[PDB]
Amino acid sequence: THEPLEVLKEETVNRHRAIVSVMEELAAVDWYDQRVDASTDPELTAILAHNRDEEKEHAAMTLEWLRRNDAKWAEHLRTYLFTEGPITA
Amino acid sequence: STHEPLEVLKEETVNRHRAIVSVMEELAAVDWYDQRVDASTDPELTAILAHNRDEEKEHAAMTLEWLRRNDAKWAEHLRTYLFTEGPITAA
Amino acid sequence: STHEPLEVLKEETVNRHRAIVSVMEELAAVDWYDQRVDASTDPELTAILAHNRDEEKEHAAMTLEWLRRNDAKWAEHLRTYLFTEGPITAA
Amino acid sequence: STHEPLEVLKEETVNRHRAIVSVMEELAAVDWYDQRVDASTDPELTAILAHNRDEEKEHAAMTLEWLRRNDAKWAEHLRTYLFTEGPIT
Amino acid sequence: THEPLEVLKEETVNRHRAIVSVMEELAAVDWYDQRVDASTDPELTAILAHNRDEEKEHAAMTLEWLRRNDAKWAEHLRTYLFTEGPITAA
Amino acid sequence: STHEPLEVLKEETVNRHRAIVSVMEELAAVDWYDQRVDASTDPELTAILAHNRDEEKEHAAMTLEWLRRNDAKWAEHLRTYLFTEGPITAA
Amino acid sequence: THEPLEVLKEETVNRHRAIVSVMEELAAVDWYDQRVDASTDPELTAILAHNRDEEKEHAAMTLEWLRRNDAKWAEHLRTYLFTEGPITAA
Amino acid sequence: STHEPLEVLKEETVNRHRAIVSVMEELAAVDWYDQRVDASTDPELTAILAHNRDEEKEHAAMTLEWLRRNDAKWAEHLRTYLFTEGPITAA
Amino acid sequence: STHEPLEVLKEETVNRHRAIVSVMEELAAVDWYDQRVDASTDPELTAILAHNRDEEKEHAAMTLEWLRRNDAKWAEHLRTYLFTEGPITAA
Amino acid sequence: STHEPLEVLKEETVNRHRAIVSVMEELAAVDWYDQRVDASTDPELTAILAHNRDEEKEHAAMTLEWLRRNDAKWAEHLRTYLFTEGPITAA
Ligand SMILES: [Ca+2]
Ligand SMILES: [Ca+2]
Ligand SMILES: [Ca+2]
Ligand SMILES: [Ca+2]
Ligand SMILES: [Ca+2]
Ligand SMILES: [Ca+2]
Ligand SMILES: [Ca+2]
Ligand SMILES: [Ca+2]
Ligand SMILES: [Fe+3]
Ligand SMILES: [Fe+3]
Ligand SMILES: [Fe+3]
Ligand SMILES: [Fe+3]
Ligand SMILES: [Fe+3]
Ligand SMILES: [Fe+3]
Ligand SMILES: [Fe+3]
Ligand SMILES: [Fe+3]
Ligand SMILES: [Fe+3]
Ligand SMILES: [Fe+3]
Repeated sequence: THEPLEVLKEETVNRHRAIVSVMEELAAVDWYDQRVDASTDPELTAILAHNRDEEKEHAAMTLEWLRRNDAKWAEHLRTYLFTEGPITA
Repeated sequence: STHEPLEVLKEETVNRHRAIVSVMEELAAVDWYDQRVDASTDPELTAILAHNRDEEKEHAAMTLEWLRRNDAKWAEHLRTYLFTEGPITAA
Repeated sequence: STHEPLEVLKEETVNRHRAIVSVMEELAAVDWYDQRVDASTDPELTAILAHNRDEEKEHAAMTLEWLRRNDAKWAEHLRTYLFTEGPITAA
Repeated sequence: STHEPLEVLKEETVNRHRAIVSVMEELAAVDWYDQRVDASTDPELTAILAHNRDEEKEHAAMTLEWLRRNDAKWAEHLRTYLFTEGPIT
Repeated sequence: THEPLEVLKEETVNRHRAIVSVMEELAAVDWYDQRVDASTDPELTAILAHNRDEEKEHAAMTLEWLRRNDAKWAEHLRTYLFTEGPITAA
Repeated sequence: STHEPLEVLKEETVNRHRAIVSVMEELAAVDWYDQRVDASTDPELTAILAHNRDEEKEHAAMTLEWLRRNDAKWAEHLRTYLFTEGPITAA
Repeated sequence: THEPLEVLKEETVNRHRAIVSVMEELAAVDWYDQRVDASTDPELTAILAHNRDEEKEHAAMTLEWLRRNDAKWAEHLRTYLFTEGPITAA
Repeated sequence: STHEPLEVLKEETVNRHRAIVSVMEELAAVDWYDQRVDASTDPELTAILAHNRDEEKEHAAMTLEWLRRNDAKWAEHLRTYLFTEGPITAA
Repeated sequence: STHEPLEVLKEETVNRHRAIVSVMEELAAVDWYDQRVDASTDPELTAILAHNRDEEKEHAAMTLEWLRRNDAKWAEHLRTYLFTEGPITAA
Repeated sequence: STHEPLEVLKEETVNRHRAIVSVMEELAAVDWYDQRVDASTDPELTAILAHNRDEEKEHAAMTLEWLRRNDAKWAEHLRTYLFTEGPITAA
């Protein structure tokens, strides 16, 4: 954390634990997908791709927790997720 | 900024990389601002930090929707868990 | 996140620190997004990256104004150079 | 120091990158010096640190003006908030 | 990679991809377990613990690949895994 | 070195942390040495690097066995996949 | 700092503050000088070059403070600064 | 991993670089393992950490001997100080 | 280790870069050693740390003299402030 | 800068940490300088870099001797391999 825990509210520190978890999951997805493209061993590629897609599940579960515990995550995710049409509108 | 040479990476893999790292940086900004909002002792600064914080969540949501539309398993797993009720680990 | 122990830092110094590091992070995001806007090969992603990029500039601007209002030398030097004509080094 | 290959970046984008990172480093120096000014217990050193600190703000202001002149959205947003009177938000 | 790809054999580079994956999985196991102890929200704690134990599975699968593709991983893992008695005397 | 305050971590969690970061450092050394073994143009150095490399694998295996004996889920997952035949993802 | 502040003398910590400041000035000098060579905008280049040279003044001022507050900085700086001929021979 | 482009470095410089960074990594492992031995509260883990630690010292010593044999000033300065008597500075 | 591509950097700029980063590394070593001299509880180690510390200052001074001889503004500003009397800001 | 809380580390472990990290920094300086010696195109600078380089080796040898005198396993393993003539991986 960037600020002393003494001044952070309990909810802020739990959301921090969730946010940094999603960040690490996102990094694993990207790392694994790049290694899937570059790997020259098909058995390794199958393991990497399997783990990659489970990191996406890990991230989705934690993002749902954030949505349920943060009004503005809920509002903004409701606005854009599972839509059609230009996203910037 | 990629882990493997760009010559061996598919074009779509690199575009998802650009989106993924963007979402990561937005999430980092949400966390950073929320912590600074708790710690700040200047009300005018707090209002700015909180304003920015919640717009970073919008940036993250937009980029995540692009990722969802361009990656089948992001779409599948987000569909399983987002906007649900009851235990998340049971959905 | 501070380089000196908080016990010896004035409250206002820590608040300006919170503002300065926020501007720094916004500036990094602007640069990161602008480079991805040039390199992106998906137009839908590019529009999102460009939208976010320009809102980071607004976040930086709001926090910069707070700094101007809370630091006399930020005020002096920003007054000298921002919104001028002619060579910048000669203002 | 760029995140994308120079081959795909427009020339103006790389110059704005040079300006942006310069402002970031100036901002970092302002923050570092101001903290050391508070903590220093030697008046002669403190005077030097404060002198350097305030010149870093001038370095940042000049480079920011270049950005304002070379990026329409920097100009737009800086004009909205800089040198204003009421609540910033 | 720490050396130019031009001087690395393909199998060395594939083992690198596997090794670094295991490293990242281990780091995730450690991070999640600490967050499980520290979390004060029961729903978050259940997610963190679920993710933690699946990272161990990711690591195990990747370790088996290393065992099958590296004679000294095979030898040393065979010597120590699933043993009884002092680990430093096997 | 811990991500959470030691005050809230169970002793076993901290000891597993010590073992896990040790295995990570062994793995990094294995990878670093193997690449330097491939790139080195001095056979006497190569022989030292290769010797050290294979001993790091032993240090990792010893520490993993400690993890296996002190963590039921390490024991379960390692039992499932190590020393198998056939597709690794299906075991 | 690398050691706990309770065991560090006051003068050591002030010298630390000056030393780290010189290091950051030197880094800015190097960064700006490389951007001056690479920049393709003359108006930007003039700003970068102006800032670059003032960093040198910030480092020089702080180094003088070190010289006045550290006997060995004073000795070694006097031996080599403003000399002629092979620097390693002084 | 080098600070200068490989095209301007002599072969002998890059091999010494490989050895030096190896020794640095071994030294770091000795230090980490030694601190963990002091802090560990599981005797079985402590025996493993202490075993690995002491083998890292052997890895460093082997690689350092290679440097001594491939660099005239390493040989000169190590001969001056290692295994001496009396104040180290005055030797 | 440069921030701009070497093809657009002049030879002299790169040589100045080599000198500047060397001075930076010397300064860091001076600081690191001086803190360890204060904190060490072993007198013979303290004597080695202090010996090394003072030679790093000599290394920095030599390299800084090279910079002075190869950069007009280093020569100007070091001339103005080094070996002066009175308020350092007033010189 | 320790990896474990100072409250649980023995005094001798902390002093060995101070020496170990010192050698690591000396080694890194040797490597950095040696690469700059090869890449430098200014003979006056190259002479300084080479002079400094070789003194860093002396700094490393002095601190390494302290380690030898204050750690039984460093002494044992250094004695086995330093100042030998036969193949290193054969004791
Ligand atoms: Ca492929
Ligand atoms: Ca295979
Ligand atoms: Ca004030
Ligand atoms: Ca004060
Ligand atoms: Ca001035
Ligand atoms: Ca010990
Ligand atoms: Ca000497
Ligand atoms: Ca002999
Ligand atoms: Fe995961
Ligand atoms: Fe944003
Ligand atoms: Fe922002
Ligand atoms: Fe500056
Ligand atoms: Fe995983
Ligand atoms: Fe090891
Ligand atoms: Fe400066
Ligand atoms: Fe080792
Ligand atoms: Fe030195
Ligand atoms: Fe040194």
